[PDB]
Amino acid sequence: KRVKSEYMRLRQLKRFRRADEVKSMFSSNRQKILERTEILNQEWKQRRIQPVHILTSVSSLRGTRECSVTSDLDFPTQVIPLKTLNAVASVPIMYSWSPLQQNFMVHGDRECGFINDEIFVELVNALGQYSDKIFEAISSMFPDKGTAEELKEKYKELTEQQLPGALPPECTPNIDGPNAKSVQREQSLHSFHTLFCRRCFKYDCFLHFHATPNTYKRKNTETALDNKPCGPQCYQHLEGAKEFAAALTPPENVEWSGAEASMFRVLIGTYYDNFCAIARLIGTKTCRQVYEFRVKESSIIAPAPAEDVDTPPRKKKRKHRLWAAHCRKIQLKKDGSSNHVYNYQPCDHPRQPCDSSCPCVIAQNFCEKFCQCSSECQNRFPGCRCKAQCNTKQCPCYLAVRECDPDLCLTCGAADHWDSKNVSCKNCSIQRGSKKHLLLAPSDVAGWGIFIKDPVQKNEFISEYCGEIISQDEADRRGKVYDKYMCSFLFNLNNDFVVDATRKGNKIRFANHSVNPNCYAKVMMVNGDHRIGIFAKRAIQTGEELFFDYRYSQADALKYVGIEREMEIP
Amino acid sequence: YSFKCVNSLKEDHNQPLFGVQFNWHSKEGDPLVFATVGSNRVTLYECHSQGEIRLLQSYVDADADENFYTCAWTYDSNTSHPLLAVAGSRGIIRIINPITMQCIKHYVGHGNAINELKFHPRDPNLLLSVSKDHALRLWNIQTDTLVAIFGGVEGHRDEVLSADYDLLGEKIMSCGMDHSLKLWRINSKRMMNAIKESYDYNPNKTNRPFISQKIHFPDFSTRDIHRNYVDCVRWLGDLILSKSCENAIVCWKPGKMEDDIDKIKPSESNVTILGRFDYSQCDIWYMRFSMDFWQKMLALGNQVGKLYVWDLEVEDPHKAKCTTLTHHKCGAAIRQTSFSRDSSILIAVCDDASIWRWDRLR
Amino acid sequence: SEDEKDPEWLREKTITQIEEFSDVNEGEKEVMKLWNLHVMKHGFIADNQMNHACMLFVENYGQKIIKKNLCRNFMLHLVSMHDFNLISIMSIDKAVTKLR
Amino acid sequence: NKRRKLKNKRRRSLPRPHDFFDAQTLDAIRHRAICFNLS
Ligand SMILES: Nc1ncnc2c1ncn2[C@@H]1O[C@H](CSCC[C@H](N)C(=O)O)[C@@H](O)[C@H]1O
Repeated sequence: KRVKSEYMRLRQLKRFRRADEVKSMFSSNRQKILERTEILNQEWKQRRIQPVHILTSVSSLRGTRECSVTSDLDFPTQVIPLKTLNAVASVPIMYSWSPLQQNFMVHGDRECGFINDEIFVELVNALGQYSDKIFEAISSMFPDKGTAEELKEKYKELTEQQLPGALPPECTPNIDGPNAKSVQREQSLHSFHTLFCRRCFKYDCFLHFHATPNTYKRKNTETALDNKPCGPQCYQHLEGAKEFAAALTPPENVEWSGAEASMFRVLIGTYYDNFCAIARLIGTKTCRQVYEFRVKESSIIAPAPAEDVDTPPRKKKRKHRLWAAHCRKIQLKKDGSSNHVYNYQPCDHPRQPCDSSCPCVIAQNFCEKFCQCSSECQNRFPGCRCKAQCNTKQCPCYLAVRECDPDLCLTCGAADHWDSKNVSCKNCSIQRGSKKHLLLAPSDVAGWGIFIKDPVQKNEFISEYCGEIISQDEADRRGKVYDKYMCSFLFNLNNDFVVDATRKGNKIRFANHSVNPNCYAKVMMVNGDHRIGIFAKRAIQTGEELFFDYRYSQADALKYVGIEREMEIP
Repeated sequence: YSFKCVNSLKEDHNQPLFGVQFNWHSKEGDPLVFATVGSNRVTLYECHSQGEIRLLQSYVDADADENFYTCAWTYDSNTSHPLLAVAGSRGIIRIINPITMQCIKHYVGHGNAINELKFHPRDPNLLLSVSKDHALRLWNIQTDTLVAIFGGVEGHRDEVLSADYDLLGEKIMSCGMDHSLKLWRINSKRMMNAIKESYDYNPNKTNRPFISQKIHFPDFSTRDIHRNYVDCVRWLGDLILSKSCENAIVCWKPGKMEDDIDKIKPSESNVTILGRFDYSQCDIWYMRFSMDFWQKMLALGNQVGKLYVWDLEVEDPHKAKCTTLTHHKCGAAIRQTSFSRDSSILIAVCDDASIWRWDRLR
Repeated sequence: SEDEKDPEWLREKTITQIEEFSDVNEGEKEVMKLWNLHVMKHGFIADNQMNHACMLFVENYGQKIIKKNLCRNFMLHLVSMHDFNLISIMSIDKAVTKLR
Repeated sequence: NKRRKLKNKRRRSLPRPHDFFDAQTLDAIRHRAICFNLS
């Protein structure tokens, strides 16, 4: 039992030193208890306190009830009359939540999890204290097999001695930081490109891409290239320097820092020729020794591609009725089902055409401008040119589930005055979020409800139904949890997702249910994002209560929203 | 340890009994008054010698048919009159002045119910009412204006029922059925600005109502302490007590044992467990213990009606030399306990409308 | 209204989530903090707005860029958009003028 | 609306709108009434 005792005493070494320690801050807290308790006691001494007074009879209320607190012991039972407390009104029940104007995607057993590595270090002490009997004594207590041949393996795991840690392992400080390395053009943008998300053009978007960086080919000859002696010392001001620059389409003693050389590697990738603008950006060097070091860099590194294309199609031959054929195809094969609504996904076709293999095509949905399908893809939307307002049955975009994009319905001013609030269009509001003002009040039907502040007409935009993104299967689980207390905050956004407003959302989540509502729900497509809005089923005046059909099953409707609040006139 | 039952009274309503309160907000020589909340009745008593207890003025909520849950002694500096706030299942706060015999401060706004009441140790005009909707709201009763609210978007995803002030009122621990341990620092530069502004408000000053604040980011959180519901945590100075239904009481400090409580960042997740004052026969929650005024003596009741008693001296969970006091006549359910402003008088309350006073045998 | 472009708590949560990232140096980390907090402050949605946001963001915080001395990281952060076609060359020139 | 019937056309079952009266005033009125009948 000596090996267990050695193992126990090795474990005991930190055990009793803990006991020695705990006694210390036991004492240190105790004195802090004594200091503070006395201090507050002193102030309690300062605060004069009125002694209590006993109850007295009230003549006007002799009808009040009397209670006799029975004594469990021999003591007599004492009697003092009751008294009715003050009355206070009560408000409808409601659970906590947080405001939200967009959409957001989303024990107690064992100790410390892992077998303690310090005990391994305690086991290492068993390795150092070391013939065969020692090997198994080492191997018996700890789960390992610590024979001398295994001593080396444990020594091998000891030789790690350090961890790289949660940091960029490569020396990649911020360029503004003096320690920035001469990092190439690509590696620096890696952090930016990975974190950024263009679909909401924010870094680490909360509603979204990693497939490719901006690998698309772009024109490079759009520069004016008026190479003139404008940089005192430049590619110009010297015919030899200028002629050498043109043919390539020694730097002075002013050296280049690694950070300077690093973003020098970036600036060439932007212009490939604009030493002056590079010099304008790089105040550390004049245009000379920028062009010269560009010569030095271009001599060392491979020359840039600098390629431009124009594509065979130029104009016409793209009558939109041809697009009408394509969606007619899409409607006849798959979209005739009208039930499999898929969230948009950016299809990628680096060299493939927008064939039937297109993810958007198989998803029965148009390719968005975010897709890698080129500017000639036939699955993209054509442009929403409704002259008066992109807002009616003649508006294909209104006929579509897609809100007329700001860059498309140029005739309804969707792009015009994005800062301004009033536009000719009506089917552009959700982008601008021209929500109406609402009021919160206890609904007549059940608990809290929503009331509108101002009169509105039929089919007028109202506030969005914000929430959080959650998958269907978990919506079952949360919904499974929801039915145990008759809650409902899950909305079937599409065939693939359900939105929840239980924890995050805006005020509209408290809207009640009615079978004959003044408002109705309508899914919509916005910038590749599925959203649901509400519109007035009829014209509405000031102070109305709002309703819409939750559209569950008939049996489900009786289960939750059975209240109808209607008298029969006939 | 030096204690015995000397008195026991039972209320005639036979309703389950709830939070006890002894008026530690008194003066030297004042009558020793304590209060207790029943289902809808509220009763006050004063301990007396020989084992006698004189029933004091008692009221009943004959209008709100709800079970009162929590209460806290109150004091007014202006009139020097003590009071005592109450709360229950309907989530409404009433504060009765015994001098006024009545409550004239009405405060509503919590969602479902109130399960905790405690005042600021220094300012008697600040109160935390932990609620059923996971909400942590603060009221400036002196100005009747609301103060910052805690929880919200990143608060407890389950009902909180237990919270505590520290001795100086700088950090507030919070724990609920989610077994989460979230605390917030009062001393946060923003808050006392609002607290000062909470005392600086006029409804007639402007149409704009007072702007209470919102918090969602505790200075620390964890759940590893208990695998069952937690209902009893207290500020043992810089150390934190914690009790669950699993028949154990554990004390612990954030991070490592050398880590300052006030230096701990919100990103911290480490724990230092140094408490083993375990118990038994009390596998159900909604039981609350009591503390002496000087933080030197811990007494906890039992469902089977016994007592679990320990001191806060150098006696430590290294051995946990318990004192299991027991009265045979009380065995139904010890709902709560309450010390006096000393260590001489202990009042144990059973669920079946019966109380059991234990006096120190020193 | 009780409602606006962007709630306060959301600003706090996103800033905290930024610090979680380890591969990002603090020079960059501050860059999107200011730039992002600029975004849902105004909620731009168009490419034209994207450019207009550029001189707008530099106009408001160009001095703060000097104060943080995180300019060089900010030019690179600009170049990405020019790679993403949301930025033109003369737009980059505008930032240089605003900075200096 | 010409066919507007009586005011009863509201609802079938809705939450109670909460009574304005109170209990402790009710007892005081009763005892005031009781002592009123005593004379
Ligand atoms: N017409 C209706 N009658 C009864 N319950 C309804 C209802 N419409 C909605 N509900 C209930 O309300 C929940 C939606 S959240 C809205 C709650 C309700 N307006 C209140 O403040 O009390 C659903 O879980 C549903 O069960």
